Amino acid sequence: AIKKYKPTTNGRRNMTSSDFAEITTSTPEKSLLQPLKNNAGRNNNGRITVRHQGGGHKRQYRVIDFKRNKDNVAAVVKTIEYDPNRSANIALVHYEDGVKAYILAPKGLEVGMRLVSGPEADIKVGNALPLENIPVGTVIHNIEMKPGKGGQLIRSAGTSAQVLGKEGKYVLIRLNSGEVRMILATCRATIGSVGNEQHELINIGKAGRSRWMRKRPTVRGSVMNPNDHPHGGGEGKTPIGRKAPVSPWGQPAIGYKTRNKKAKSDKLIVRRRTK
Amino acid sequence: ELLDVIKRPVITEKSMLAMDEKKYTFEVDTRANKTLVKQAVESAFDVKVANVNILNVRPKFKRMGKYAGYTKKRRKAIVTLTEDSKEIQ
Amino acid sequence: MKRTYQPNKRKRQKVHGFRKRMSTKNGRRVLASRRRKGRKVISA
RNA sequence: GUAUGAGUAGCGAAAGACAGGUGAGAAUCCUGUCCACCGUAUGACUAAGGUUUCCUGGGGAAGGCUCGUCCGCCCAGGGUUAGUCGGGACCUAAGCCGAGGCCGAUAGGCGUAGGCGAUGGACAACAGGUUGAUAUUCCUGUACCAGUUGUUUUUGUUUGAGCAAUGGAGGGACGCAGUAGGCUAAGGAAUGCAUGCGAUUGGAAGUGCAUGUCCAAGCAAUGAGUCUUGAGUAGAGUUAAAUGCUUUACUCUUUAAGGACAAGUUGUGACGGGGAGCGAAAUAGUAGCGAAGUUCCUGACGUCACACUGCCAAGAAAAGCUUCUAGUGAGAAAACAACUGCCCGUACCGUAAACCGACACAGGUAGUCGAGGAGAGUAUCCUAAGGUGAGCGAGCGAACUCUCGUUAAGGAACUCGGCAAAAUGACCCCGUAACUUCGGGAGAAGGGGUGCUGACUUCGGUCAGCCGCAGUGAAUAGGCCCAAGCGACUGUUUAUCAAAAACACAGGUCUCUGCAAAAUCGUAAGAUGAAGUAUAGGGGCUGACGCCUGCCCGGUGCUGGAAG
Repeated sequence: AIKKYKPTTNGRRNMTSSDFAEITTSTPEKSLLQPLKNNAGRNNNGRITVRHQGGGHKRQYRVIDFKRNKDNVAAVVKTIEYDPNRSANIALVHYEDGVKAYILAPKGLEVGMRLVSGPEADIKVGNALPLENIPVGTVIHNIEMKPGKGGQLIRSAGTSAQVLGKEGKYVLIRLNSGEVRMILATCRATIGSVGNEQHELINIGKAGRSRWMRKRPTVRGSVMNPNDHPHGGGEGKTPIGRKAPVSPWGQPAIGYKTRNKKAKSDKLIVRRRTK
Repeated sequence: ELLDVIKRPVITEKSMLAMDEKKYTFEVDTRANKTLVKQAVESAFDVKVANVNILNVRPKFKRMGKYAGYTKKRRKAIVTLTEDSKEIQ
Repeated sequence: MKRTYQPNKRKRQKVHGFRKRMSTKNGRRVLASRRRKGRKVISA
């Protein structure tokens, strides 16, 4: 659930965090870990491209299947773990051959389920099915864009989808943010919404907890001198003197729809609603 | 080429005291192993192993005539023996 | 307080060395521009 | 080049005095005695950095803020020894170069394989002695690692003898916080050896003064303890294979047993070297001779050891090592003896007069050790081991300036302003308001006790007595209360005039963005975003929390539209 700390100091008045009452062990496996850096938003050239990065804790990858290309072999899932990378949890997997890997953990997976992955596999939680063998109205994740990449669509915590219906080609899918498009008939999926629901329900509280997560403070626009931001200058507190408030490069903030106007996907998208 | 191994013996206050325990202080040219000096001494004096020790020297200043110049590098060699002597020096 | 010219031996020859002035086409300009005067110390 | 200022300012924080030396010449050099300063450092060891400043013997023209027989200065000679220490012939992180390659007016930019790169991993020696300077380097004794030559007991290359992969796998392999338990070091106190008995009243012992009160690596034996369940049957997998490794089902088994690690102890080493003190044989406290090795008390974040519990911010790689097969394939593999083991650094200073500041400069410099009496303590006062007495003085004791100590009577009248000073301050005990987000305010305010001797006492203190003006008698150690604006808060800011009412901040709200995502650096290749995927990611504004966030779409921007 959600903790509420009793208010003792000033920097503990409003803190909240999860119980972590869903996680069984506290040790990963050796063979599924790979290192990382903190790029701090810096290139090959080593300049700050994306602002406000760098200066937190240490991490390692947990190499996670998005493909699920073994079929007709039952998989035993034992332990649920924690990611520093992802809002959602992971799970160990014991194939009967003796092959291990990590897999994203949806809601309702218990310790000791068995998940089947072929194109003939049934309809429960955690099964791997291509987007032809799925009936209308289910709730689906790891929707693949291209056939053979593994998942790229909806991955993070507490999100969902539906299949609104089929065509002969392609499949209609309601994603999150209300919108619908056309995804092929050779794309894998997993039946069921992803796990943790509660990552909107946490107060970071301190500043130093938001710097435990790898962030850095964002100075307002109107306080900069007039050569670091176009809102700047002015003696006293000033209103936005320029029409249509501006990012520090150009490109007004509130209003510019900025896709590529000649995008290839425009044939396949229906009801571009909430962006 | 082992007659350009050894140049000179050193005649100092410690070097005469090395003579009492069959130890001898020679100057060996640069880039020479311990093993060349063993082979050269056994070639030139019919004595044995009981291993060599090898130093180096950093140079100095001197001044003569408003001029400033170094001196050479060196390399000593303190060779010990087992059974023979050198009443040669 | 701390002042500037705090010397090392790795930095004064992995910045101002010779093997970093025969590795560009500007270190070569520097070496060839110093040899016109006839300077003794060419680099470090 | 030379004046004036002018023989003026200054001579860069600190305690010296005398006797005797040497010498043409002495406060400033040598020696002796007493006094004084630091003693979590002005004491010891090393990493950078410096580059001969180190030692021996001479010298006094210049340097030394004075003098100088002296010196970190000048001349001459002379000193740095390694199979085991730190680095190379071993491995990899950040990063850099990058055969081919992909882009680009030239120049060139980026990058796979392969590499280079310690601040990290892995790795075989300990104690003492010795010189004017070197010592895990020389010698003395006892070891260890990897090899080579003669001896040592076994033959198809099938392996039943071996070796054995650049492949199969295990292992190396890791955070923060908190107290608990065991050993050793170091520490303290006494009735164990040594010498001598006070010349100021008194003191043979005991109830006495000064001084010393031990030992290695390695090899044998053991072990306070700590961690971990083990076995079988039937199949999947490990690019071919495997007795190795992994894994699914079934049957048992469990404080049991098997296994793994372990600070430390006892012998040996060791008839050894160490030592209070004696002391020559020349001119040396030199050579040479050595007595004790006890018990109790306190006792470590040093070691077991990241061992254990807890928590979320979820805590490096590759090699060395170990097995199994692939394979190669006269017959090597224990004991004994004798030999071999390469290159670079090693002097010195190293909280400084030898480094960084133009200086022999009141500043800065990473790591380890860091004693005693009080004491929570590395605080504070005085001291041990040790090291210094500061590189201008002698007189006199006026003005004035600076740094200190005291004051009658009054106690903010001074002043822009109680600025500066004065006052409180240690431990124990009694007691403690409005207000509130129920945690606080709170060390709220305001009061009381402290020294020495005796008895009682389980524990804790009580009772009696004694002295002074004053009993945490020295040094260290919060002034308080009532109201009000501003900002919620701890934080951050103009190195060198501004530390705040400024910025950040948790929270709120709007907007963009379906993945070759928007955005950014670049001409592009490429890269960041991100090995992330709308509970995510970028952009603008407001800045905990409580109550709220009215009216206007005519104008300007944004978004949608299709007829003209």
